[PDB]
Amino acid sequence: QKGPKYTPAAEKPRGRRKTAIGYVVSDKMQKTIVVELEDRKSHPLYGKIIRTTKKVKAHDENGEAGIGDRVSLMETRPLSATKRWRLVEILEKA
Amino acid sequence: AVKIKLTRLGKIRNPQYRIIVADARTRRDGRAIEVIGRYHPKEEPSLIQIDSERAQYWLGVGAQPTEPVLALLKITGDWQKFKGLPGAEGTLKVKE
Amino acid sequence: PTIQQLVRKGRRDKIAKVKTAALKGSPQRRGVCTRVYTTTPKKPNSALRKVARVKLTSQVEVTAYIPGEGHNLQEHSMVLVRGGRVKDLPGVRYKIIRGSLDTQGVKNRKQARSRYGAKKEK
Amino acid sequence: ANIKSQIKRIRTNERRRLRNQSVKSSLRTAIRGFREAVDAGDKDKASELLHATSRKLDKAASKGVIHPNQAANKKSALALALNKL
RNA sequence: UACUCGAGUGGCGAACGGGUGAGUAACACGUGGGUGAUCUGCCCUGCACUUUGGGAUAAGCCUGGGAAACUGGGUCUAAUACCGAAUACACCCUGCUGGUCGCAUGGCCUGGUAGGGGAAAGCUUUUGCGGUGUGGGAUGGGCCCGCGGCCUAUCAGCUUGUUGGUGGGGUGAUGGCCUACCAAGGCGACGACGGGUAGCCGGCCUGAGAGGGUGACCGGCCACACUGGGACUGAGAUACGGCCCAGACUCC
Ligand SMILES: [Mg+2]
Ligand SMILES: [Mg+2]
Ligand SMILES: [Mg+2]
Ligand SMILES: [Mg+2]
Ligand SMILES: [Mg+2]
Ligand SMILES: [Mg+2]
Ligand SMILES: [Mg+2]
Ligand SMILES: [Mg+2]
Ligand SMILES: [Mg+2]
Ligand SMILES: [Mg+2]
Ligand SMILES: [Mg+2]
Ligand SMILES: [Mg+2]
Ligand SMILES: [Mg+2]
Ligand SMILES: [Mg+2]
Ligand SMILES: [Mg+2]
Ligand SMILES: [Mg+2]
Ligand SMILES: [Mg+2]
Ligand SMILES: [Mg+2]
Ligand SMILES: [Mg+2]
Ligand SMILES: [Mg+2]
Ligand SMILES: [Mg+2]
Ligand SMILES: [Mg+2]
Ligand SMILES: [Mg+2]
Ligand SMILES: [Mg+2]
Ligand SMILES: [Mg+2]
Ligand SMILES: [Mg+2]
Ligand SMILES: [Mg+2]
Ligand SMILES: [Mg+2]
Ligand SMILES: [Mg+2]
Ligand SMILES: [Mg+2]
Ligand SMILES: [Mg+2]
Ligand SMILES: [Mg+2]
Ligand SMILES: [Mg+2]
Ligand SMILES: [Mg+2]
Ligand SMILES: [Mg+2]
Ligand SMILES: [Mg+2]
Ligand SMILES: [Mg+2]
Ligand SMILES: [Mg+2]
Ligand SMILES: [Mg+2]
Ligand SMILES: [Mg+2]
Ligand SMILES: [Mg+2]
Ligand SMILES: [Mg+2]
Ligand SMILES: [Mg+2]
Ligand SMILES: [Mg+2]
Ligand SMILES: [Mg+2]
Ligand SMILES: [Mg+2]
Ligand SMILES: [Mg+2]
Ligand SMILES: [Mg+2]
Repeated sequence: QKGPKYTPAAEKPRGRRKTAIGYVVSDKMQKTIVVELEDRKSHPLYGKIIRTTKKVKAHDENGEAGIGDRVSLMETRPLSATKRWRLVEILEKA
Repeated sequence: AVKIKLTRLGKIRNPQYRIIVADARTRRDGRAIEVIGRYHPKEEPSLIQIDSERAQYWLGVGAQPTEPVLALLKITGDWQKFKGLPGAEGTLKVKE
Repeated sequence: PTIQQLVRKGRRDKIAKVKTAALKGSPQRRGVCTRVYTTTPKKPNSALRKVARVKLTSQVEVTAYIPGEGHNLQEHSMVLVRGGRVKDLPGVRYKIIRGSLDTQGVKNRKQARSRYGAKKEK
Repeated sequence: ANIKSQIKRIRTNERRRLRNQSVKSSLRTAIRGFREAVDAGDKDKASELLHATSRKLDKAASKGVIHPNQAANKKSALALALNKL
């Protein structure tokens, strides 16, 4: 009862990696951009919907994004402190 | 090798042992991935019920039961079913 | 208050006016008497009550009220203190249980015996 | 240390530190020599040093001193540097 | 005599399980993904092989220091303790050529191609167990993710590896994890940074309810081990009864 070096391990495909969309605000970076997301939620106690925005920054190696533009997001690898979000494709520019 | 444990809860003078399939690395009461029943001797029948299908799937996937668990499985006939020697033997004394 | 003001400021609940500062949240503190003297209640009620100044394990100087009728307390007597307001005495906010440590319940008590710490008849 | 088991473990661990420090120092000297060859700027001697160092790196990794994927990592990084120069 | 055995290696086990909550406002915590970016002994299950030579040490005996713990010097002995070589060509790396998917480098068809490289150990003759690599899976794990989750502006500007790029070094794995140079920015009034408070949560008390309080036990996680640090061992260290150093405490 022999057998080659072929007792492998388990498999795992690739699933859902976070996707989102937002507006670019600061272009004074070099091949990096910060984006803000608009989301709506209701207070757990008040019952009044809430519209607050968080701060995020994406990746671009060429900087085709201008101030005040809408973009989509995909979570890439951690590349710098506080920055891991990477732009997928531009939706509009102004 | 995840082994078939008997999770314990409750108080002192009446211990409880739920049948849990889990890794022996964690605490004796630690993470329970899948529960298939419980075991308690305080009651005289100490009735025990086993889900044959889940027990068999765990055995075929790589979980080796502890000796008392295997003995109780033979009692319930699940060991007999898995071995295929005598077949499936039902002799459990359902509580009066 | 409009909804935006509510979100902006948050609603603040009352801050509790904590009473009985001495026990600092405890149901009991043990102390030693420093003095025994008397004081005169406010104008509506006039009398001659007995109050004791005690040192606490929590290092706080607060008077305590002496229950019952007779007492065996002389300066430097370890005592037990509980929580309770007193209106006749303005600077008094504590009692002194009887029948514990060196403070025994006043003799000749048979009604409400438990409150003052007295044994039965025989 | 108050149990025979633990004291014996400390003895064994000191022995195996002597051994592992020896092996790891050898590996580090190999990598240092490879680095020196590369910043000197040779090709054939660089390749031969790559051969020897890779052989001893693989021996050590199989022995278990260091770990396989990272061994491949620095070996391939060194190969990349060589091919670059 | 081996029934048996002190200690002696060698292993394996000791990272288990038990305890505590001082700090910690943090991806610290519950829930929801994950990885085409990691590993994982002991379990089962299909599937190649396990040739070969060598040396040393404990134990022991003698000697010596020393109350002591502890120590050395010398002789000697064996190995599932040790290392070389044999191969491997299915695995790890590199220079040349198609199809599928798109959520991108690129992944999968072990896609094809040229080079070179690599592992083991035996025990019992009986419900017989061992060693090495990896198409299948699981578990334990790491990373980071949206959201969230005290009070104080009588705390308003903070931050320099700090913030990003490139290149190297580093990690089981991308990344200021570390280094050098480039640009000056990043975080900030949809409350930064500051201060006091305090392990988080499933839950416990209350309330018709929303909500308020709160974290007893059990349990899911976290962090801690006389106070401060660091590192070895390995599949697995915050290493409680594992190691080293510094202070305190007690003692010889
Ligand atoms: Mg296989
Ligand atoms: Mg396998
Ligand atoms: Mg997983
Ligand atoms: Mg435990
Ligand atoms: Mg019975
Ligand atoms: Mg047994
Ligand atoms: Mg002792
Ligand atoms: Mg060295
Ligand atoms: Mg060196
Ligand atoms: Mg190793
Ligand atoms: Mg690398
Ligand atoms: Mg590279
Ligand atoms: Mg013996
Ligand atoms: Mg072990
Ligand atoms: Mg250990
Ligand atoms: Mg441990
Ligand atoms: Mg406990
Ligand atoms: Mg306690
Ligand atoms: Mg704590
Ligand atoms: Mg914080
Ligand atoms: Mg997860
Ligand atoms: Mg292991
Ligand atoms: Mg051989
Ligand atoms: Mg000898
Ligand atoms: Mg011989
Ligand atoms: Mg060989
Ligand atoms: Mg060969
Ligand atoms: Mg070849
Ligand atoms: Mg083929
Ligand atoms: Mg062997
Ligand atoms: Mg997530
Ligand atoms: Mg959340
Ligand atoms: Mg770089
Ligand atoms: Mg890279
Ligand atoms: Mg980095
Ligand atoms: Mg650099
Ligand atoms: Mg804490
Ligand atoms: Mg709840
Ligand atoms: Mg209500
Ligand atoms: Mg309510
Ligand atoms: Mg709570
Ligand atoms: Mg538990
Ligand atoms: Mg708990
Ligand atoms: Mg977890
Ligand atoms: Mg500590
Ligand atoms: Mg530790
Ligand atoms: Mg301990
Ligand atoms: Mg101890």
